[PDB]
Amino acid sequence: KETAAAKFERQHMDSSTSAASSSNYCNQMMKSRNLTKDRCKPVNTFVHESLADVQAVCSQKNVACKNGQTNCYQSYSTMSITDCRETGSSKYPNCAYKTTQANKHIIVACEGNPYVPVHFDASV
Ligand SMILES: Cc1cn([C@H]2C[C@H](OP(=O)(O)O)[C@@H](CO)O2)c(=O)[nH]c1=O
Repeated sequence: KETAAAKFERQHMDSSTSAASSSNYCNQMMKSRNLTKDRCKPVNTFVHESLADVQAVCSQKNVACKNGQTNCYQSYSTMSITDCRETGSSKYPNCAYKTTQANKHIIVACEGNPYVPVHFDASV
């Protein structure tokens, strides 16, 4: 039902805050973006930049994805991100996440017309 571009937006964009300011950020966000509905998604990164700035990464440095594909792009500049990772104690339906805020380059895979992000590969 969901398009790949829409799924990327839902899972990875949070332009409403400039950074995670709370250890509970990931618990709240993972739930509100419906990433804990049927299982606990083990890892997920939110990006705190405008949608335009993230879409613009598809015209920046072309690099290999972890899987060997060559439609990945690394941002020229660092971006505000929050990594959310399940803790060792987490068990569905009570998903529990560690929140780690950082400023780093992002790497996304791009596809389509318009050519936009569809997968979050990594941050560096
Ligand atoms: C390593 C890493 C993976 N992931 C993601 C990308 C994926 O979802 P997606 O491909 O929908 O963007 C996923 C594995 O399926 O874990 C992050 O969101 N942040 C990370 O730092």
